[PDB]
Amino acid sequence: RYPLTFGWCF
Amino acid sequence: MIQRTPKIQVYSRHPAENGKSNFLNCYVSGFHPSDIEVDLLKNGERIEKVEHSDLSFSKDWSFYLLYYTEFTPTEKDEYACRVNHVTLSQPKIVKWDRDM
Amino acid sequence: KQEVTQIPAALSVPEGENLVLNCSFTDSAIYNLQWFRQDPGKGLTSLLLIQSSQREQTSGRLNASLDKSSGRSTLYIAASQPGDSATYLCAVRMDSSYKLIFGSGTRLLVRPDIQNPDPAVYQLRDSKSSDKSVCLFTDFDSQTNVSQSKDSDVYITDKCVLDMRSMDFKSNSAVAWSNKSDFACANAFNNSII
Amino acid sequence: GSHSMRYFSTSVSRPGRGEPRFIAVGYVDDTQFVRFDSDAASQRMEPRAPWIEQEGPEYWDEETGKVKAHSQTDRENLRIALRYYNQSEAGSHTLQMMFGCDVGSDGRFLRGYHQYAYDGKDYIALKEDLRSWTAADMAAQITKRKWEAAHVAEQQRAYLEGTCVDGLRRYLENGKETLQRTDPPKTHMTHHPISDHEATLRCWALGFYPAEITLTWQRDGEDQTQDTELVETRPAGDGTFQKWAAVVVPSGEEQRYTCHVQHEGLPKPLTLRW
Amino acid sequence: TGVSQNPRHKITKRGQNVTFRCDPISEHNRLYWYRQTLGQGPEFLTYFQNEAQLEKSRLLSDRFSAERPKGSFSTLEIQRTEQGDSAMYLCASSSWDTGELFFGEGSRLTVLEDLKNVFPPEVAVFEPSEAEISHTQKATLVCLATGFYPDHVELSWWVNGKEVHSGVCTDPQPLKEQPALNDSRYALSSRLRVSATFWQNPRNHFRCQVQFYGLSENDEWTQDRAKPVTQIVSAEAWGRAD
Repeated sequence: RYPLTFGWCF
Repeated sequence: MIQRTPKIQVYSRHPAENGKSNFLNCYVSGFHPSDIEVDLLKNGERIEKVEHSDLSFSKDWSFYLLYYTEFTPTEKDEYACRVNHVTLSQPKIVKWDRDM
Repeated sequence: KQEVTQIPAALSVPEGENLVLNCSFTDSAIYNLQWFRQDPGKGLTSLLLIQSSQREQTSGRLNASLDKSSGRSTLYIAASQPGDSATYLCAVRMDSSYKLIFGSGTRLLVRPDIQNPDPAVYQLRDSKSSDKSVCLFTDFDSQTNVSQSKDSDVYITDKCVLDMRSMDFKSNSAVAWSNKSDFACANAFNNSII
Repeated sequence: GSHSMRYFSTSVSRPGRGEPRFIAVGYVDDTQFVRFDSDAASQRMEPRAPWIEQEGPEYWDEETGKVKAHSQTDRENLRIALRYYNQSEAGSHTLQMMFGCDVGSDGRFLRGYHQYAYDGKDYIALKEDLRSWTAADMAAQITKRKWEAAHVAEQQRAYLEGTCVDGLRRYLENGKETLQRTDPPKTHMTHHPISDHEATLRCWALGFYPAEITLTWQRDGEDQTQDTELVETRPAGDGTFQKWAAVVVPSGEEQRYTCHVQHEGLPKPLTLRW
Repeated sequence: TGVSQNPRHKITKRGQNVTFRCDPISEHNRLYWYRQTLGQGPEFLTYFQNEAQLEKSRLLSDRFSAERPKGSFSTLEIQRTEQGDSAMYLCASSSWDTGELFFGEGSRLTVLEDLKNVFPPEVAVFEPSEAEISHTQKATLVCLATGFYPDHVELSWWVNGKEVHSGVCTDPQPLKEQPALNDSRYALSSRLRVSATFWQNPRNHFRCQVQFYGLSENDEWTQDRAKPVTQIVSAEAWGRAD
């Protein structure tokens, strides 16, 4: 199950 | 910008047996960046039906790929990998060694 | 097959009551939850967001709790004011998707506490024509309900609350009118009781 | 024993020739189970192990949409990186990410991971406590502060301790026949000249799963690293692994040496002599 | 500041194409489209991360398409509108870290079979009763908007050139003037209550404003009556010591 990407912004 | 040179192993999936169909593997690893040229050779000629694993990497972020092809070994035919990379001034050619 | 249900569908309460707005979902693999407020004809105002990790969240008189195992979320509204009157929407994001999935909402009405009820009907004349007039039913307590019209030529609106803020004064009213010549405001509202 | 789930992603920018190429792969322990390639025709997350084939059409849509979102996230992260390091819009760069979780035999959460690399170098990494960050340079320090201020770690820890664990646990059951299989190494030995004085002994371990293996040489019951060569464990291609260990020995003194093979697929370790 | 949607109202004829626009919150990462019908919850249409349209509802009509060509602003197009398209179209955007959705005002679509019955309101303002003033010392004005067919109206009160909310109360919904009819016109009332002394001052000016949404200026019109375009209609009154 892939994670969501909220909060992954450099 | 760190760049890393490819390490090569050339081998068969199952132990080699003249006349028995097998797989020819070239395992290339520890390189960076991911763009790489890998050919498999039969008596010095490029083999056309060649497939590779999905791009992955190791603990130190260096890449690895497994290039492979179906082959039936004989004791006359030579097999080799030719590997070319941006970190190399000239390609590495690694011959398959049955008895290694 | 995620189903978001909102409990209850609608809610009428006396002002100052502590309110429980429930939301439940059949699939507990939730990333986060979000509560919204909607006012008729208008869009959605964001009220509270609760992340998967968090258990509760508060903003003034609003507290939202979340229980992932239960598949349950409650919105508490403390000291409900007539101004809270709105549709309250529960929405969830799945771990598996970016979209929000909405409930149907809880329709909430918080009835004003009328301190000095003074039910009266009044006739109001047109500012431009002495001929035209409307009926005003005003100053009844919040428990008094106005009934819809059953006569084709007489129109009666639902009740509505005004708040004269500088005077801290809230009152109920409904409006009635006709073009008919046997018009009479007195019995135009003899169809509404406590 | 304990188990892992990892995902490895690679974005490579190519200015003037379209958008970054994004590749992601998923693993359970040593077995690869999914892949996505933004240059491939399907535009779908795809199965790479038989046990994941059980998953329904919605799982494939869900995973497809999430990996394509990552695709987008790293496309933007590359552009940011360029500005942080003040690099030119001309060159190709690589953004790599790794994340996943380990569980113990009980199925309980052991550890989580969430880390980035830019052009082969560490960029930022979630610390073991899953609450704080390690930046490798000045550029990465900007990102660290951004993430600390926004309390981004919480959402990451939530994934690692929940969704990740539930997924791994599920895959382990669905694929127990293989993922919880043990495959013992099949061993043998080769012998090669080298010179007038010495030969090389090569100890082979073949067809074993999982990759984890220990090969050691001994002379007269005493182990030796001194003239020892140990290759990288390598994939056979059928889901199993291969590895060898070699020593250089005086010619005629080969029987003085023994090779030892440890692997959780072995009742008791194996010992080989020429 | 927040999410901006245009047009806020659209009345169209079945078979016509409409376009809606959304301007998300600045540098918000994701933009979402939803659809909402009366007394129902918002239903998902489609979403974008940057300019990538990454998930669209599997029930989405062939006639519906969205795009967000630069990231930033998004476009939703409906081809050959049907009465079933009639709904509130909601745009939202979320931040990179939270995933909290923030919605616009909405774009409200009504698709009519044709435009024969589109009609602006008649507006009147009704003055406070002497008996209310005497009995309560407060003065209620009623505003009445009548005979408008599509139900898109916004009523506001103006007191000495300023919009007022204090003391205002408007029917939550317009009522059908002929409830048994499928194409009934509508009515809408509103009240504005002030103190008696405020009404007794003849300086004080009370304007009821009804913003009606109807035809575009470039929709064709062949009836004799004036083209029932989008327009403001008003009525007004002045205080007085009686």
